Amino acid sequence: YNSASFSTFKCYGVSPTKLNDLCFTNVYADSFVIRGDEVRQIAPGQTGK
Amino acid sequence: RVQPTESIVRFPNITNLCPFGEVFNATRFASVYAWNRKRISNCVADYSVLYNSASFSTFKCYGVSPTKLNDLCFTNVYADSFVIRGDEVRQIAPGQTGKIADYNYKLPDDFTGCVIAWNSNNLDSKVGGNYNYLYRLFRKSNLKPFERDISTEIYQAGSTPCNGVEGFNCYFPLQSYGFQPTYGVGYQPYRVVVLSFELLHAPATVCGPKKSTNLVKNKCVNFNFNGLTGTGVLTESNKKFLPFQQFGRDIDDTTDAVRDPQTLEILDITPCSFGGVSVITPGTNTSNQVAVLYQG
Amino acid sequence: TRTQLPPAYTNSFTRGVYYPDKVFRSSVLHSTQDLFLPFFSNVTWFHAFDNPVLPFNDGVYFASTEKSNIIRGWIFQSLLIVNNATNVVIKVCEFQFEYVSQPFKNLREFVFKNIDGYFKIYSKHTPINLVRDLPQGFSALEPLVDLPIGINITRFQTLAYYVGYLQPRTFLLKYNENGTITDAVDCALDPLSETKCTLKSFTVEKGIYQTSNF
Amino acid sequence: TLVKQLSSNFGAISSVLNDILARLDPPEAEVQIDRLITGRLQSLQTYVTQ
Ligand SMILES: *[C@@H]1O[C@H](CO)[C@@H](O[C@@H]2O[C@H](CO)[C@@H](O)[C@H](O)[C@H]2NC(C)=O)[C@H](O)[C@H]1NC(C)=O
Ligand SMILES: *[C@@H]1O[C@H](CO)[C@@H](O)[C@H](O)[C@H]1NC(C)=O
Ligand SMILES: *[C@@H]1O[C@H](CO)[C@@H](O)[C@H](O)[C@H]1NC(C)=O
Ligand SMILES: *[C@@H]1O[C@H](CO)[C@@H](O)[C@H](O)[C@H]1NC(C)=O
Ligand SMILES: *[C@@H]1O[C@H](CO)[C@@H](O)[C@H](O)[C@H]1NC(C)=O
Ligand SMILES: *[C@@H]1O[C@H](CO)[C@@H](O)[C@H](O)[C@H]1NC(C)=O
Ligand SMILES: *[C@@H]1O[C@H](CO)[C@@H](O)[C@H](O)[C@H]1NC(C)=O
Repeated sequence: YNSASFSTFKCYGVSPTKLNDLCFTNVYADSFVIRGDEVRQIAPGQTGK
Repeated sequence: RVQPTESIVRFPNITNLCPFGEVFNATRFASVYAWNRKRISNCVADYSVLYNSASFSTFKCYGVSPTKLNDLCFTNVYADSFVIRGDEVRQIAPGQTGKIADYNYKLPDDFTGCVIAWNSNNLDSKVGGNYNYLYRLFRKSNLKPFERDISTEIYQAGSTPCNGVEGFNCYFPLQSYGFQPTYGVGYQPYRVVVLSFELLHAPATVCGPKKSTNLVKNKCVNFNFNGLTGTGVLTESNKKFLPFQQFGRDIDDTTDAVRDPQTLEILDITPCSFGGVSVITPGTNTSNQVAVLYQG
Repeated sequence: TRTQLPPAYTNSFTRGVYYPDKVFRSSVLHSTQDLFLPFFSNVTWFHAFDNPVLPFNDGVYFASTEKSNIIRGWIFQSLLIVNNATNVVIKVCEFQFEYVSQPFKNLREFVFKNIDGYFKIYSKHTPINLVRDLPQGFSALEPLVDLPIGINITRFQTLAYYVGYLQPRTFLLKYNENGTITDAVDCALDPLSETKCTLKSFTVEKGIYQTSNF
Repeated sequence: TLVKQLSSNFGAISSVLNDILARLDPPEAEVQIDRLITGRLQSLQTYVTQ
């Protein structure tokens, strides 16, 4: 959170300020690389190509 | 017990009417970000205007039933008006959590009054969006009841400086509602008015439409004065009060002396409910004549 | 001209009470708590050229001894309290809400408090020809008017007198047959004080009394 | 102590029965009245035992 070394840093549906505080069940992650014209396509309520 | 016979009213002395048209029926209303407060005194309110005429969208009275509203005199009436999204209406509730209830005007848990709301179709909406109306979104800490915030500093997130140092993790705490006629019913602007008051804390200033009656003495009857009610024999007094003193108490801190707003005199209150029955008999076998006794 | 001179000091001696409510009582020992002036507290005696901006705390105690009405009003948007030969002026603005009341050797006292957006004025006129240190005589400051402005006040500036500061304390006001304050005793001053407070009487006999917990 | 117990609110809106009657409704007046009944009854129990 304090790295400040990212072009995109946002938590959807949860508070990123308070994440190290509550316990979850499972954590999963998907990683890929896209163009600069496709950054906003990957977002809730966002569609496209 | 002695039974009371009649009832007397020495309740009102005012004649002016409470300014209400500008309070409700008008159109110019401040944003929920900065909510106006109005002082009302020395007049009479009418539930018939509110309860009967029109229907609006909300008549939720908390603490006191609406049907009895204009029957008890109040002190220091305060009125609050603002416009929010219809989706945000539920957040205005005693003790209910909500974003507006967290970073904007928050209703106290013990609030005693009523809230009236109604939808606005296009009165406070623009085809491109009503951006004049704003709602607080970001705040370092929560608010206390009946408080306002005026600072427009850019919200600070993380260690990145904000509040003037625009940059990463810096956002404007105020967002435009953007009300539009094409918006959904839940997203349409709603005109809500919050009214609050106090009871039995001060001399009467805003009393109900009910008029007074004559003044009887030497017979325990129902009496009402500015809201206080009781039963007992009323008579003249010898104790002299200060020019400002109104009520009268005893060792038990119970009302026993009142000032009539009309006659402006010291009135005594005495208990009228009393008695207990004791029956002495010579015995069922012996005879039947009885002799009742009253204890006190 | 604005001269300088070091401040003086003096002590309060059982002075300053006011009716907590508008209600009448007679020959009782009703107990109450509010923002009062604690007994035997330092009073910053200001002797007059001097007029600093005094920090307006929660509750003050303004009292002038006797003059030729050189004092006219006070300073508190901004509240404009001032008196002329004509109607006393009550205004609220940044002068460089409005109201007037009526055209206008001793000792005068005034207390200012601000609760529930209300500005209360308790005062009392006492003809006294005593000396620099004010005498010891119990009296109350009756209410005069309550003009609500409900604003944020932090500073007040005057326009030989004393000022003090109030604190939340619990008192015990003795009432006479005519319902006038005659005696007051605290229970946050000395062990005898809290003993008198918990026994709810003005006389205590030999023995042991339980007061509170540590 | 009994007499002074009357002024106690006992976790209700107010203490005066007449005042509660005026500003409330019979359909839901049961809450405050019930709480007051319980409190004052318990006070009587203690006093009678003493
Ligand atoms: C309470 O008020 C009464 C009545 O004024 C006082 O009793 C005295 O009454 C006579 C009436 O003939 C007056 O001439 C006296 O001046 C009154 N005494 C005083 C001291 O004023 C009674 O004294 C008052 N109580 C107190 C504590 O002052
Ligand atoms: C108000 O009181 C005055 C004096 O007691 C009386 O003359 C007047 O008729 C009263 N008016 C109302 C509306 O009660
Ligand atoms: C103006 O307000 C009054 C009461 O506040 C109401 O009775 C009246 O209907 C309003 N006028 C309108 C809605 O045109
Ligand atoms: C009444 O009393 C008399 C004498 O005391 C006795 O003879 C008689 O049986 C009694 N009758 C009843 C109904 O108790
Ligand atoms: C009043 O202030 C002086 C110096 O500021 C101090 O010596 C004195 O102890 C104070 N009074 C009391 C009762 O403590
Ligand atoms: C006293 O001062 C007030 C302040 O506005 C003013 O209105 C009034 O005319 C003055 N009167 C005299 C006699 O100077
Ligand atoms: C009152 O004003 C002071 C100084 O501007 C400020 O620090 C304080 O937060 C204000 N309080 C309120 C309640 O407005």
